[PDB]
Order: sequence, then structure tokens, then C-alpha cells
Amino acid sequence: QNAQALNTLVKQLSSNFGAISSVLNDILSRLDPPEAEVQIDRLINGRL
Amino acid sequence: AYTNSFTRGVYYPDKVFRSSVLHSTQDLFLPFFSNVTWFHAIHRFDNPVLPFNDGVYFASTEKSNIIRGWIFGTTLDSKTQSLLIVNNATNVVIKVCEFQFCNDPFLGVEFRVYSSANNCTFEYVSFKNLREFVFKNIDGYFKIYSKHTPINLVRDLPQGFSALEPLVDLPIGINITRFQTLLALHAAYYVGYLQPRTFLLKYNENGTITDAVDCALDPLSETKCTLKSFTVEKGIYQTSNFR
Amino acid sequence: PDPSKPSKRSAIEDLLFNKVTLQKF
Amino acid sequence: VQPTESIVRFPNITNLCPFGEVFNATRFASVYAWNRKRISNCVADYSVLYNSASFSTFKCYGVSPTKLNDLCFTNVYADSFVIRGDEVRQIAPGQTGKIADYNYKLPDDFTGCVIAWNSNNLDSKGNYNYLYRLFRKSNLKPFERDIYFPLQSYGFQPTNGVGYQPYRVVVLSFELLHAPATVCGPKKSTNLVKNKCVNFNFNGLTGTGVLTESNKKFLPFQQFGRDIADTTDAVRDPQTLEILDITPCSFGGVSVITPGTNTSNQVAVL
Ligand SMILES: *[C@@H]1O[C@H](CO)[C@@H](O[C@@H]2O[C@H](CO)[C@@H](O[C@@H]3O[C@H](CO[C@H]4O[C@H](CO)[C@@H](O)[C@H](O)[C@@H]4O)[C@@H](O)[C@H](O[C@H]4O[C@H](CO)[C@@H](O)[C@H](O)[C@@H]4O)[C@@H]3O)[C@H](O)[C@H]2NC(C)=O)[C@H](O)[C@H]1NC(C)=O
Ligand SMILES: *[C@@H]1O[C@H](CO)[C@@H](O[C@@H]2O[C@H](CO)[C@@H](O[C@@H]3O[C@H](CO[C@H]4O[C@H](CO)[C@@H](O)[C@H](O)[C@@H]4O)[C@@H](O)[C@H](O[C@H]4O[C@H](CO)[C@@H](O)[C@H](O)[C@@H]4O)[C@@H]3O)[C@H](O)[C@H]2NC(C)=O)[C@H](O)[C@H]1NC(C)=O
Ligand SMILES: *[C@@H]1O[C@H](CO)[C@@H](O[C@@H]2O[C@H](CO)[C@@H](O)[C@H](O)[C@H]2NC(C)=O)[C@H](O)[C@H]1NC(C)=O
Ligand SMILES: *[C@@H]1O[C@H](CO)[C@@H](O[C@@H]2O[C@H](CO)[C@@H](O)[C@H](O)[C@H]2NC(C)=O)[C@H](O)[C@H]1NC(C)=O
Ligand SMILES: *[C@@H]1O[C@H](CO)[C@@H](O)[C@H](O)[C@H]1NC(C)=O
Ligand SMILES: *[C@@H]1O[C@H](CO)[C@@H](O)[C@H](O)[C@H]1NC(C)=O
Ligand SMILES: *[C@@H]1O[C@H](CO)[C@@H](O)[C@H](O)[C@H]1NC(C)=O
Ligand SMILES: *[C@@H]1O[C@H](CO)[C@@H](O)[C@H](O)[C@H]1NC(C)=O
Repeated sequence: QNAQALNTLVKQLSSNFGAISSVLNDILSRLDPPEAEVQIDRLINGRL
Repeated sequence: AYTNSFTRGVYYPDKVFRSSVLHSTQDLFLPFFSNVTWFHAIHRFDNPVLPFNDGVYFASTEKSNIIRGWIFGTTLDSKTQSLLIVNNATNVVIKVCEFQFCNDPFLGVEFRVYSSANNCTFEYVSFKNLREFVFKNIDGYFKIYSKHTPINLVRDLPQGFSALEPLVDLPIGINITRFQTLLALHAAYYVGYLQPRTFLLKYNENGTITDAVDCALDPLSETKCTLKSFTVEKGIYQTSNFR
Repeated sequence: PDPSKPSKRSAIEDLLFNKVTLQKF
Repeated sequence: VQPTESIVRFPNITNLCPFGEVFNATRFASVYAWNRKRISNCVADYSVLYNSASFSTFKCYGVSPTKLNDLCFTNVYADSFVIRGDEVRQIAPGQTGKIADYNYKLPDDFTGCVIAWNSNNLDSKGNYNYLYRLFRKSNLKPFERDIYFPLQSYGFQPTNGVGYQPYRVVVLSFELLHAPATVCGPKKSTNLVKNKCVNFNFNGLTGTGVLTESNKKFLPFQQFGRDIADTTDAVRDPQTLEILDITPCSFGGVSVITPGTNTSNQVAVL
């Protein structure tokens, strides 16, 4: 049970949550701050 | 004629190395245990223009190299583009353009393949004899996978597992809806069709694919795909929902 | 406890401890 | 552990991209039958388009224009045509209209750029050689080129309204496929540093970690390695085609051991 819980927690790190990508470096290297903030907010909510 | 496909037509779906893991993927695959079309192009000859659909699994067993290429295109005339590939004795002539093809196209061994060619845009140069191919046209890319295996069977398909590897990638954008094979005249082969399906792929420690599971073949396969394993213990398991 | 082994375990404890098996960044 | 250096590697490219074949061209196709060009295997500099004089529309979707000189792409598609001054707005995702629905549907999930230029001094005659399609039984799909009569000729004439003058517009579509990058842009590559926490740039993969010599047996077509949790584990060298092993920098928690303050003021750290 403990191993399964940890595995699920780790796998939830590759989800999109409605953003354009699941990588912070990608969106930081592609977009400008004003909209990067919105999509980073979406990712933050999912991870929380 | 019809025969059994067994477990043939598995190819590497990505350029990512993996080892000692069971990975689930979705792509266009040849469904397991399907009834594959068996053809005698010339026995008397019937070598027609077959639809391409979403892809073609091509496999044949030959020694005399009677098969030398294929014709890809929608109209197969000089009106619009068409792809022509020829397996030379020294290279490959990969070239696509309008080709007012002949009613009985074949390499003159002169060019009895086609009558006229013009307006060309691209050109590329680069018995236990079982040859296997996978041809796809996605996003305008023409992808070719292949694998050569010593199988002593001509009139059927063998049993076992072997994974096809990428051979050529072509950024063309050509519109293809039909295809036809080239023959050399001074010829038996098979044609399958790929479908959207999900598979469970087993990777050896060296990155070699060694086993697979068709997730929609039967209830036991659904159970195996759900539990992420190739062995199932005793008991009852809930697999899906109906409606 | 078995005095002849580096780990001061009995035989039954040794049997028990061999049946249970078995991301930083 | 903080990183110390940065590692940058780029592929074998010296060719320049043929942007001038379209941007400097003198012949432009009709809006109903567009001209598509494939650009690849070259260095691309977008600062000239960013700094181009007399540019009217320059809007990047999903990328920022200033950060476009540091990215790499599988391929870039350049498409050219001439449009009216008033019809420029229709070339955008989520837009409807005569051209947007009957000439060229720009997809909603499109990534790339759109650039428009006024071409009255070069195309105006009335130049009826440019035709815009007016009738369909259904709206066009994205990237489709379908070629009362459906086609109508443009009134590109001198002294016409600026919203009716011919406009040269180029649609740049950027693609990010699994294939290794072909269009990279100008950047200087360095050598390899081993056994240190460093910053990584093996285009298009970036990250941080520790590089050692990998003994993984990649296949010739194989570029990347991944772990059980779908995490990067190996990379190929863009210039020497060698496998490199990745290990994260060490980290952990810091705790302070202390007796009461009433007795001492010295502590130990774990
Ligand atoms: C996944 O990858 C692993 C490696 O990590 C593979 O395991 C090795 O596979 C190779 C096959 O390519 C094996 O090599 C062969 O081993 C035979 C038996 O080895 C024993 O006997 C020899 C006798 O000298 C001993 O030295 C050895 O230590 C073993 O005790 C050898 O008889 C073979 O030699 C013959 O072929 C070579 C080819 O180069 C000739 O040069 C020789 O002269 C001779 O004719 C050969 O060396 C290797 O043994 C495997 N490793 C282990 C530890 O067993 C997996 O096979 C691979 N799996 C997949 C699916 O890819
Ligand atoms: C085809 O593609 C080429 C490049 O591949 C383009 O060439 C560029 O054209 C632009 C104009 O659109 C140039 O920008 C201008 O450059 C002028 C340079 O003139 C000096 O240098 C030449 C030598 O070539 C001398 O003969 C000349 O006497 C000058 O000493 C500048 O003078 C311009 O500055 C003026 O205009 C700007 C407008 O923004 C004002 O802000 C300034 O204050 C000033 O008044 C201007 O900078 C650019 O330099 C060219 N590049 C190259 C490499 O040649 C073509 O334009 C393009 N053609 C088409 C039709 O698309
Ligand atoms: C098949 O291969 C032969 C070579 O064995 C080709 O003949 C050569 O083709 C090249 C074209 O790349 C020419 O440059 C040479 O001059 C040719 N040599 C001779 C002796 O003819 C032939 O064209 C190939 N044909 C096909 C259909 O693949
Ligand atoms: C791609 O180009 C780079 C140049 O930046 C090559 O690196 C040098 O290539 C020349 C030949 O063009 C060699 O003589 C040098 O010895 C190379 N230097 C180093 C440090 O490697 C690089 O080899 C090229 N890549 C390929 C695959 O050809
Ligand atoms: C395979 O199935 C097809 C129908 O899908 C059938 O026509 C054919 O006879 C079958 N062949 C065999 C060997 O069962
Ligand atoms: C490809 O050709 C067929 C005709 O065989 C046509 O129906 C189809 O619309 C064409 N597709 C494209 C993308 O041109
Ligand atoms: C070649 O294509 C051009 C237009 O691209 C056309 O005008 C010409 O008639 C074509 N000729 C042949 C022989 O196909
Ligand atoms: C130190 O001692 C005083 C009484 O002498 C007490 O009030 C205080 O809480 C003590 N502080 C600590 C850290 O133990």
C-alpha cells in the first residue's frame, strides 16, 4: 500500500491539468511572464 | 486466400530507450490473430490497386528478388503527385512526382512501369528470406519500418515474436490513398491493415521488445492490461464498465 | 540466538526475514 | 548542491535558412490556393523579422518573439499569399469569415507566428490575378487547400482604401515532433564537463544534474533513455554521438541539535 501510494504521487507529476505542457522549463523558455503566470497557476493547483 | 496473422507486426513506436519495464502505449497496430489477405500477384495475373486506409503491413518470402518496389498514390497518373520507390541492385531510388503510369506497371528487365513523368519535387538515393515492412503516412511523414528474419515459410506466416525497427523517415506531405507493388519481368505476398489500438510492450534489459499483449483481444487480455502484468493470480477482478 | 552467526538471530527469525520483499530529485 | 557551470551542445549545421525566398519574393499566390514551403536543416535568425522595417502585423502564438532565437524545431513551414487590407484579421485561430471559413482555416491549437506586410506598390494594377473563394457547402478544415462561381477576383488598384490594398502575409507554423531538431538558430556550443553539478542544454533537452560516462546500449536510431517513472536517464552527444549518464544533485534536510538555552549556546548540525 505504501509503495502504491508513493508511485501514484510520483506519476501525478506528468499530468497536464489544461496547460500547454507539463514542464516548467519548457513554458519558461517559450512564453512571456504575463501568460506563463496563468498556466503555471494551473499546474500549481494540480500539484497541490 | 486467407491465413492467420498470429503475433506479427510489432514495431518500436518511439526513439526512447527503455529496459526491464512493461510500458503501455497507443498507436496503429496490426490486431492479433487477424485473417491476413494472401495474394498471388502472378500465378495468370491479378495485381490490383489496393486501398491504403491508415497503413499497410507488408510481408513476403522470396529469393529471386521479383519484388523491387511499390507504387503509392491516389490517381496513379500524371494528374497529381505519386510516390515511386525502386530497390536497385546497388541503391534505392526514392522519388515522388506525377507519373502517368501504365496499365501493367513493372520494371523492364527499359521502363514499362510508367509512360511519362514530369513536374518532380523530391529525389533521394541511399531460402529462409522473410521480409517484413510497415508503411505509414502521418502528419505528411512517410515512415518505413523493417526487419529481416530467416523464416523458411512461403505459403503462410510463422509463429513467434520479432520487433520491427525504423528504417527511413521521409518529410514529404504526399497524399496517398492507394498502393501497388512493383514486379520485375524478363510472386506471392501478404497485405494487412493497421488499426488504432493499445498494447502492453515488454522490454528486455537491452531495450529489446520481447512480448506484447493486445488489450482488446479477450477478457484475459483486459485483465492483464489492467493489472500491468503478464501473469494473473487466482481471484476475481473488475476490469471495465458496460452500457 | 545462534552464537555462530554474525547476526544474533534465531533460525526462525532468519526464515522470517527472508520472506518479506522488498524519485529523490 | 548548487550548479557550477553550463554545458551547451548543438548539431552539425552551417547552412542558412532560405527565408528570403519568400520574404523577398516578388510573386505571391492567390489567397484561395496558398503556397507552402518547407524550411529545414539550416540556421534560422528571426531577429531580422523582429527588426524588419515596415512590418505591419507581427504576433507570435504560444511563443514569444524575443525568445524565438534560442529555440529548436523539427521543421518550420512558411506559407505565402496576398490578402486585402481588411481581411487580415481573418487569419487567426477562432476567427470566422469568408476567408477564414472558405479559403484557409487556421487551427485553434496552432503554434507559430503570423506576419503581414502591405504590398500595394508591388501588386496593385485592378490586379485580378488574385482570387478569393466565396462559396462552400461547408467550412474548410485546418490547413486545407480546396481549389454563383466560387472564385472572385480582387480589386487591387492604386488609390484604393488601405483596407482594400493588397497585403503580403506569411503564416509560419512551428512543429515540435519527436524527431531530432533540424532548425536550431545561432548559438555557441562548448565541451563536456563530467562529475559536476552543471546546467544542461542538449537541444532540445535541457536540465541540470551530474554527467558521467554512460554504458547503456542504445540502438543506432535511439536518442534518449528513460526510467521506470518516465524520467530522463541518458542523452546522446549532438556532436560526438556518445551516451551520457545523468544523476541528480544531492539534497536533504538540515536539523539542529541543541540542549536548552538555559545551559549552553552551542549546537550541532546534521
Ligand atoms: C542482453 O545483453 C546481455 C549482455 O549484457 C546478453 O548476454 C550475453 O549475450 C552474449 C551473446 O551476444 C553472450 O556471448 C556468448 O556467450 C557464449 C557462452 O558464454 C559462456 O562461455 C564462454 C566460453 O568462452 C565464456 O567465456 C563465457 O564467460 C560464458 O561462460 C559464448 O560461447 C559465445 O562465444 C562465441 O561467440 C563469440 C561472438 O563474439 C565469439 O567471439 C566466440 O569465439 C565464440 O564463438 C558468446 O561470447 C554472453 O555470454 C552473454 N552474457 C552472459 C553473462 O551470459 C544477452 O544475450 C542479451 N539478450 C538479448 C535478448 O539481447
Ligand atoms: C531583401 O533582403 C535583404 C536582406 O537579405 C534586405 O536588405 C535590407 O533592407 C533593409 C531595408 O528594408 C535595410 O535597412 C536599411 O538599411 C540601410 C542601409 O543603407 C546604408 O548602407 C548601404 C549599404 O548596403 C549604403 O549603400 C547606404 O548608402 C547606407 O550607407 C539604412 O540606411 C536604413 O536606415 C534608414 O531607414 C530606417 C528604417 O527603419 C530608419 O529608421 C533609419 O533612421 C534610416 O533612415 C535601414 O536600416 C537593411 O540594412 C538591408 N540589409 C542588408 C543586409 O542589406 C532587403 O530589404 C530585402 N528586399 C525586399 C524587397 O524585401
Ligand atoms: C540502378 O543502378 C544502376 C547502377 O548499377 C544505375 O545506373 C547508374 O545510375 C546513376 C544514377 O544515380 C548514374 O549516375 C550512373 O551513370 C548510372 N550508371 C550506369 C552504368 O548506367 C541505374 O540508374 C539504377 N536504376 C534504378 C531504376 O534504380
Ligand atoms: C559538425 O561540425 C562540428 C564543427 O563545429 C564538427 O567538429 C569538428 O569538425 C571538423 C570537421 O568538420 C573536425 O576536423 C574537427 O576535429 C571537429 N572538432 C571536434 C571538437 O569534434 C563536428 O565533428 C561535426 N559533426 C559531424 C557529425 O560531422
Ligand atoms: C478470415 O476471415 C475472413 C472474414 O474476415 C473470412 O472471409 C476468411 O475465410 C477467414 N479465413 C480463415 C482461414 O478462417
Ligand atoms: C487525397 O486524394 C483523395 C482522392 O483519392 C481525396 O479524396 C482526398 O481528399 C485527398 N486528400 C488530400 C489531403 O489531398
Ligand atoms: C508542370 O507543372 C506546371 C505548373 O506547376 C504546369 O503549368 C505544366 O503544364 C506542367 N507540365 C507537365 C508536363 O506536367
Ligand atoms: C530557564 O529557567 C527559567 C527559571 O529559572 C525558566 O522560567 C525558563 O523557562 C528556562 N528556560 C529554558 C529554555 O528551559
